Amino acid sequence: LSGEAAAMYGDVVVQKTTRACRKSEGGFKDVNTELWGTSPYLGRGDGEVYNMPASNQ
Amino acid sequence: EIGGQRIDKHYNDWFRTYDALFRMNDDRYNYRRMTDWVNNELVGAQKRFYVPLIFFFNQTPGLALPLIALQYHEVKLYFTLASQVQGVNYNGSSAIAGAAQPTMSVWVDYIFLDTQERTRFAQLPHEYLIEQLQFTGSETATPSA
Amino acid sequence: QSIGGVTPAGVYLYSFALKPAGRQPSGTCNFSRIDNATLSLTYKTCSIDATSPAAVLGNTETVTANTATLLTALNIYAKNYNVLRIMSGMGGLAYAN
Amino acid sequence: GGLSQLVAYGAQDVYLTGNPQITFFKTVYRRYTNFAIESIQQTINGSVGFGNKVSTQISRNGDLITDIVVEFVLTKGGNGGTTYYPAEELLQDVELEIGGQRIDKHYNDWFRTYDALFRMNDDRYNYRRMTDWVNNELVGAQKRFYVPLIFFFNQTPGLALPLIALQYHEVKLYFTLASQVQGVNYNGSSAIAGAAQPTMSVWVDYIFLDTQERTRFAQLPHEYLIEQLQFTGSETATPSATTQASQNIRLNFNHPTKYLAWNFNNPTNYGQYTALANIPGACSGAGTAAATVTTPDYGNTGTYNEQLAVLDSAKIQLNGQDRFATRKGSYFNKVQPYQSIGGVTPAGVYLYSFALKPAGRQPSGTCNFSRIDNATLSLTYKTCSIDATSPAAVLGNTETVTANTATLLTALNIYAKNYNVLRIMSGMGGLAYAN
Amino acid sequence: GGLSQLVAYGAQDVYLTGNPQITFFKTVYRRYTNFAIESIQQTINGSVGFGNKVSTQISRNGDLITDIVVEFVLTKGGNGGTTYYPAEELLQDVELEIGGQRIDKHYNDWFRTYDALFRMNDDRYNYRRMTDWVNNELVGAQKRFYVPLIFFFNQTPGLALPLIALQYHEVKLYFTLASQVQGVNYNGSSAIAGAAQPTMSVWVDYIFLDTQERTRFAQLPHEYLIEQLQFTGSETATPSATTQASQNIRLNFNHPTKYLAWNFNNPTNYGQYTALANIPGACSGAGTAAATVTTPDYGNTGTYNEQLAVLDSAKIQLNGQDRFATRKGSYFNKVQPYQSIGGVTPAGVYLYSFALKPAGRQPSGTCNFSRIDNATLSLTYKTCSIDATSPAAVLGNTETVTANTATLLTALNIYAKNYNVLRIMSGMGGLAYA
Amino acid sequence: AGGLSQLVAYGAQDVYLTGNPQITFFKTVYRRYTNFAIESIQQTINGSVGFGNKVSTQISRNGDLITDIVVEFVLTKGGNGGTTYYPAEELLQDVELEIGGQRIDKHYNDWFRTYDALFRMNDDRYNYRRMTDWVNNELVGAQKRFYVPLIFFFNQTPGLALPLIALQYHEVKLYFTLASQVQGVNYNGSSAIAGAAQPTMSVWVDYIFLDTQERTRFAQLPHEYLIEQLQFTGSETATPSATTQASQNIRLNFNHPTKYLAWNFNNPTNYGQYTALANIPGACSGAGTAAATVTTPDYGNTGTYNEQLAVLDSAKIQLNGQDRFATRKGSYFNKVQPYQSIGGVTPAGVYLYSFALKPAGRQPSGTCNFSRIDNATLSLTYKTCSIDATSPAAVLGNTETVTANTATLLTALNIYAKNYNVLRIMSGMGGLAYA
Amino acid sequence: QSIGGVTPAGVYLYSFALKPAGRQPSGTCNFSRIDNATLSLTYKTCSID
Amino acid sequence: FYVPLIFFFNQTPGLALPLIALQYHEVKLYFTLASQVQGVNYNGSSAIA
Repeated sequence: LSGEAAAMYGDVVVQKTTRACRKSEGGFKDVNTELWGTSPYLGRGDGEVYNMPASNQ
Repeated sequence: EIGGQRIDKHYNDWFRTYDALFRMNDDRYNYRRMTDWVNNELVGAQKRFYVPLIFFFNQTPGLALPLIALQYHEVKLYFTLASQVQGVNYNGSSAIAGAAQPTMSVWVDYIFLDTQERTRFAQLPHEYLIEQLQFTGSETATPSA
Repeated sequence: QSIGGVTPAGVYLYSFALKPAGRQPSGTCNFSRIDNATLSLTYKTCSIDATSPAAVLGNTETVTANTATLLTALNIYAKNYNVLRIMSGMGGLAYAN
Repeated sequence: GGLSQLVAYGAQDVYLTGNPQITFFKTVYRRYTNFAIESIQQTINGSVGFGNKVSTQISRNGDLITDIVVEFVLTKGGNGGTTYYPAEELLQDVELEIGGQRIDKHYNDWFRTYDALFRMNDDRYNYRRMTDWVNNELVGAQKRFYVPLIFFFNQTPGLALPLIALQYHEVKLYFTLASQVQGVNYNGSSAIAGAAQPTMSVWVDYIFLDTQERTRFAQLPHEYLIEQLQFTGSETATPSATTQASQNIRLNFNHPTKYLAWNFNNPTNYGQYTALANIPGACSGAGTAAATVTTPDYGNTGTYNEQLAVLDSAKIQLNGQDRFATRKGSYFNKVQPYQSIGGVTPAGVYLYSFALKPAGRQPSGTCNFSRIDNATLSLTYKTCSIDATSPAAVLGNTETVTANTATLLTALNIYAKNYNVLRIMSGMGGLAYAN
Repeated sequence: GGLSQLVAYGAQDVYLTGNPQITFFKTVYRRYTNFAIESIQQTINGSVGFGNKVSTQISRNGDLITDIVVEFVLTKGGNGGTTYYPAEELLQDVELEIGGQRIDKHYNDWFRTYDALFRMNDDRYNYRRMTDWVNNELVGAQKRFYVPLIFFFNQTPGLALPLIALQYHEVKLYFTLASQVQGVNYNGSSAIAGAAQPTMSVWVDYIFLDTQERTRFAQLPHEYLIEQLQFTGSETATPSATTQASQNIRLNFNHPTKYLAWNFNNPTNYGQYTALANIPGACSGAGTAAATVTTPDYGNTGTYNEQLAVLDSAKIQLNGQDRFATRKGSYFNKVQPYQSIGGVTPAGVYLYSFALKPAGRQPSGTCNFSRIDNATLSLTYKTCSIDATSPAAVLGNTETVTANTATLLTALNIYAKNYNVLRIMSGMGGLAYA
Repeated sequence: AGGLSQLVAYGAQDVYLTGNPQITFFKTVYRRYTNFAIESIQQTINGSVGFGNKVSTQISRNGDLITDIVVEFVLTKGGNGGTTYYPAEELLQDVELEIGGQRIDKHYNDWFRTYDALFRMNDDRYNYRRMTDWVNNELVGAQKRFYVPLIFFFNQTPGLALPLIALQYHEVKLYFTLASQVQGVNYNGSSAIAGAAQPTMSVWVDYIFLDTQERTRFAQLPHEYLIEQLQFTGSETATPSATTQASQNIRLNFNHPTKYLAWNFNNPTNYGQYTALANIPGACSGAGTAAATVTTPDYGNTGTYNEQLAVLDSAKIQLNGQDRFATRKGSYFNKVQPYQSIGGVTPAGVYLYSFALKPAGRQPSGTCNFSRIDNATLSLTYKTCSIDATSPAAVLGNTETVTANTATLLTALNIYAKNYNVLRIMSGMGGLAYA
Repeated sequence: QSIGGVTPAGVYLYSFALKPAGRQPSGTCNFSRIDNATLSLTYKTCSID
Repeated sequence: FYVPLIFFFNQTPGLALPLIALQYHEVKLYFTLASQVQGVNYNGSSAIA
C-alpha cells in the first residue's frame, strides 16, 4: 500500500464497527418492537367495534 | 398468551419463591391449605386443590383484562404439569404404584359491565401497566466443604 | 424493609423499589439501559456434619452443612413493568426488551 | 496454461462468446423485503390417540404461513423390524379448510405414495428418520416423529398462505389419526397389549413481514396458483393365479392435472404395494425356515423388485380414445419417474405425468380433466402363479407373472394432482373453480 | 419472536434489504403455450438379435420430440451377480441422423462413462434398475429393461427436435446391438446354451403444440445449440510390475469442447475400469480360497477403490503447452467431479472440464480444438506390482502402485463433448459445422 | 386420439395456465458469455509442513480471478481399516483467509465436519468422504492422497470469484494449521503411532483467465461482493449426568446479518465424535462383541444418525431475552430444520437453526442481524446420562429424555454462525465494509 | 517490553500502551466502545506429582 | 524462550520502522541458529544423544 492508495484507506478493510453505541446510552434503544398479534382474525371482532348498540341491546 | 404474544410465564418454583417473599400470615397459610395436605391426611386421601394464578390481572380488578376491547384477539393459558409430584406419584425418585392421575379444571372469574362502562371499554384504547416475570435457571457455584 | 412478611431460609430478595409488593411503581431499575448487570455471590463453607445437630446449631456465620452442597440449582428471577396495549380491538406489548 | 485455451478462439465460438451478454464472475443478489420466520406451537382441539380425530385452527401469530410439521411421540409395540413409517401411518389424513370451504386434503397413503415418487436420496432418508425407527430401536423405545405437511403452501415460500389477507375467514386443519398403527398398537390383526397412545403437537412456521409488505398483503387482493390433491380409492380387479385380471376404472377427476399416480396395496399392511415372498426382506422371516408369506417384514415392507408388483400394463383413455400407447407396469414404475422426477420409485407404485417437471411448482404442462366427458384408466394384472415360498420361483420367473400372494393386493389408490386458483380478496377467499 | 428479528435492523442490512427488489412470499408462475405429451412406439427396421445393426425412422405423430427410450427384453443366463448393466451393454451404440447427416453417436461404454460421471444418487440407482438385475434375480429371470437415450434432445425440452420444422428431411436412429452380453448370452467368453435373442422396441415421446406455437415452428428458421460426442478408442501403454509406463496421446478432437472424459478398461468385461483383486466385489469369489482375479464379480464390476485404478498422473497440453499443472489420476477421478458435477465417479473413470458447469445445457467455457493443431493427453501409469490374490498386498499398498491384474486394462477410451449448431430452415436441416 | 385429444380439450381452467402465454419450454435461447478459461496452479507453501505445524501460502498472481482452493495431503494409515475418520479433514486444523494483511475469514477442521454434516449430501457427501478418508477397507501402511476443498465464499461460486488483479497493492494469503495428531494416521486414541510418517502437503488454486475486455474491467472498476464469513467460538458444555438434565445459557458473542447458527457437542479426543459411545453396531470400538468398549468409538463409523446417542434434549435461541421461537427438541434442530431448509440428512449430535429460507444458498433469504441484538443467548437442555451404554437393551429401548452414560464425554461445544459481509475492492486494495 | 522489571510466575500482563508504567497515555483500549470483551484462557494439564 | 531483538527499531517507538513508507522494499530477518547449544544438544564437545 503506497502513495494515494493509503489515502483510500477508508475503502479497504478498515471496516467500521457496526455496534455504534453500547446498551447504556442508546445502542439498542431503537430495537424495541411491540409484540402484537401481527395478523388478527377480524371475523369475530367486526361485530363489536362498529355494532356496539346492537350488542348492548 | 394474548393475541399470540407471550405476556408472561410462571414456574412452580416461582410460585414457591413468590409465596416465600410476598404472601404472609393467614394468607400464606390459607394458600398452603389450597395446595397441600395440612391436617395430617393419610395415604389414599383425595383432595381438591386450588392454585390461584399470579398474573398481573389475577391480583387486582385494577388490571382486569379487557376481553371486551380485544375483539380481534384470543386469550389463552398454557399449563405444564409436572412429570412427578412428591408424595403423590413419586417418593423421591421412586414411582408410587397405584398413584392416581390428576383431575384438572380451569376457572375464570368474569366481570359483567353495564352499558355505559361496557361501551367505553369496547371503543376506547387502553394502556394497562402490567407486571412480567423474567427468569433464567443457572448452575450454582456450589460451595465446597 | 420493603414487604413486611417473613422470608424462608435460602430465599433472597433485593429491591430497587420502595414497595415491590404493590401494583403501583415505586422505583425501578431499568435494565434495558444497562450493559453489564451482574449478581455477585459468595457462598458459605460446607464444613458442618449435618448428622450431628450440635455441629450445626452451635456453629458460626460463614459456614453451613456438608449437605448444603446438594443445593446446586440457582433460580434468579426479576419482576418488571411493561405495557399491555389494547386498541381498536387488538393488543400487544409496548416493549419487547 | 489457461491462456492456451483463450487464444484458441475461432468462428465456432461466436455462438458462445461473441457479443457476450453475461458473465459468471459477477453475481448480483436481489435486495429483498425484510422478514423473519418463527416456529409456533398450535393448540389442538380434542384428545389425540388411536382412532381419534382432532383439529387445529391456525393461530394468527404471523402474517403469512408456510411449513407445517405434525409431531408425534410414539412408543414401539415390538422390536426393530415391526414398524414401517408409523408416524406416516398414524396421520391418516389432513384436511385444509378456509372460510368453511374445503381447499385440499392429504391421506397417509398419499404421504407414502408421494414420498415413494417425489422424495429422494437423503431427503427421503431424512424423511424416513422423522417418521420411523431406523437405528434398530427396541420395544418400548420412545421417539418424537416429525411428519411435514405437503399442501401447496407447505412446499414453497412462493405460496405462503396470506393469513393476514383472510381477515374474515378462519383457516383450519383437521387431522385424522389412524385406528391402528403397525408395530405401535397392532401387530398384523392382533392388538398389542399395553400399547401407549401417541402424544401430538402441531407446529406452524410463520412469516413476519415488515411494515410495507404487511400492509399490502392485508389490503390487496391476491391470486395464488395452487396445487390440490384429488383421490379416489377403489376395488382392484382381484388379481388371479390362473389368468390376467383386467380393469377399466372411471377417472373421476377434474381440473388441469399435473399428474396421476397410483398404487395397489394390501390394506392390512400399511405401505405394502407388492406381494410377499420368501426372499430376504420380502416377508416376515424371509429367507429362512420361519418365513411366512402371510406377513411382511414390516421394517422392509417396501421393495424395488417389480417381480412382486401386480400391474402388467396400463393405459389412460380419454373419451374412448387412447391418450397414449399401452405401456408395461415397469414403464410407469421406473421410466416415468426417471424422466419426470429423477428419483427412484418402489415397486408397486406408479406414475404418469402430463407435465415436463411434475416435481416442480411451475405448471409445465397439464391435462384438463374438467374438459373430459369420460376419463378412464385401463389396467391389466400379471398372472399370480408364482410360489411365493420358493425363491427359485420368486426370483427366476418371467416378465408377465407374479407371486400367488399378489392376489392380496386388492386395493387401488388413484391420485391426481391438479392446479386451481386460491383467490383472496377483501379479507375472504376460496377457490376459483369448484370442479 | 420473529418480530424481534425484523427490528434488529441497521447499516449492515442495507445490502440485503434496503431498497428491496423482491419478495419470497409470492411467486409468479409464467403462463405457457398449451402443450401435450404422447409416448408413441416406432417400428424397427432390420433384424433384432445379438450383434445385429437395426434402425428406426421417427414418425411424424406430433410436432417436437424429446425423450427416447429403447425397451429391451433380456433374460438371465446365470445367477445374480453374473450381469452388469446388461441392457446398456446390449446397446453397443446408437446414432442420430437428420437428412443423412450424422448429428451424434453414443456407445455402450459411453453410456457407462456418462453415467459414471453425470448421473447420481437415486437417479443413478433408478437408471441401474432399468438396465440391470438388482434384486438378486436368478437364472432364467426375464426382464424388460428401458434404456433412455442421451442425445441432446433426449435430455432437455429446450432442444426438442423440431420434427415439424424438418418437413423435407427424415430423422433416423441407428442402433448396434452387442454380439455378446455378459450373463445373458455369454459367461465371460463361454456361450450360454439356450440363450434367447432380445426383444427390442423404440419409444419416442412427442410434444403436441398449440396452434400458434406449431405454426411458428413449422414456418420459421431455427438454430438449436446442441451437444455432440467425439470418440476414439486406443491402446493403453500398459504398465507393469517393474515399470511406470507413460503415454502421449494426440487428441484428434475439434469444435468448442465442454469437457474431456476417459477411462481405461478391459474389453472383455463390460464396465471393468479397474483391476481385479481378492477383496470383496473385486473378483469372482473374492474374499475366499476360490477367488479368481482373472474374472470380476460382474454384479459388482464397478468400484470406488482407487487402489485398483491405473492412472498415476495426467495433464493436457495444447500446442505443446501445459493446459494445467500435472495432477494425479485421483484428481481427475474424485476432484473434478466434485468441482464440476457433484456426484461420485467410480475408480478408473476420469474427467477434465474446460467448463465451469459441464453437466448443464448452457455454455460455461469451452476449449475450441478446431484452433489447436496438437492437443495431447499425457498419461503416467501406476506400477503394477501388487499381488492381487493377497488382500493385504492390495489394501495396505502405496499411492503409485496397483494390482498386477491392472495390466488387463489395456484399452483406453477418450471422449469429448462439444457444441455445434443444428440449423433448420426451408423444412431442412443439418449442422452449422461439418 | 393421442396427445392431440388433450390439446383440444381446452376451457376456462386452462386460461390461468396457458392464456396469453408468456413462455415455452421448447425453445431455449442460451446466453452469450464472456470468454474465459480455468487453470490449476500449484502454490508455494512457506513454512514447514508437519504435524502440529503452521504453514502459509500467498496466492500467486497467475490469473485474474480465483475460485477453488484444494489442499492436498499425502497420509498413511497407522492402523487398519476402521481406525480413521476423515483424517485429511482432521489434519487441516484450520485455515485463515487474509487480504491486505487483514482477516476476512477462518475455518476449522470441526467446521468442515459440521458444514459437511449439514450441507453436503447424497453422493456429493460420499465423494467428499472419498477425498478425505479411506473408504474401501484399506489396511495399515496404505498411502493415499487426499483432497480437502475449501469453502470460503470464492471457493463455492465463480459469482464471488476474487478479482486478484484488482488488488494491485494487496495480496491474498492462506494460513494453515496442521493438527498435532490425526486419528489413525499418527495417533490411535491417546497413543502415538511409532514410525508414522509426516504429511506431504500441496495447495492448489484454480485461476480464472479472462479475455482482454473483462480483465481490464476487473483491474479498473471498484467491486463489491456480498460474501460469507464464519464466526466461531468454543465453549465448555455443561456436563449432564445420570442424575440430571443439565441446563446452560450460552451468551452468543456474534455480529452481522446471520443466515444461520450451527452447533455441535463433541469429545475433543475423537475428531467428529458428536454422539455417545455404545455397545450397538458402529457405536463403539468392538461394538457387538466381547471386546466392545464404550470408551473408544469405531472410528470409521464415528458419525451416526442414531439420535439416542445425542446429548441435547432441547433448545431455543433468545434475542435480548425474547425467545426467537418456541422451544423445540434437539431432534427438531437435527432432523427438521435441515429437512425444511437444506434437504440433506444431518448426523446425530449436530444441530442447525436457520434465520434464512435457504441457509445453503448464495442469495440472502432472511438473516438475523446480531449486531443489533444486545444479548443473544442459546439455551440448551441436556439429556439425562443414565443409560448403560454397554447394554443394547438399555441403549436402544430407552426414552426421549435420556441418553448414554457415555454422553458425558461430549464435553466441548462448538457454536458457529454464518453471516454476510461486503468484500470491497477499490483502487488496488481489498476491503470489508463491516467489523 | 513494556515495564522493564521482572514479573513473578502466575502474574500476567497485557498492555495496550507503549509505556504502561508511566503517567502519560501511550495507547489505550477503549472498552466504552466494546460491547463484548472476553478473555479466553487455556490452562495447563495438572498432572505432575 | 523468547529472544527480543536489539535492532534500532526494537528499542523505541520513535524509530518504529515505517513499513508503510517502504512500499516497494521488503523487510527481512535472517536468523542463523548455532550448530551447537550448550546443555541442549551438546555438553562441551560431546553431542547429546
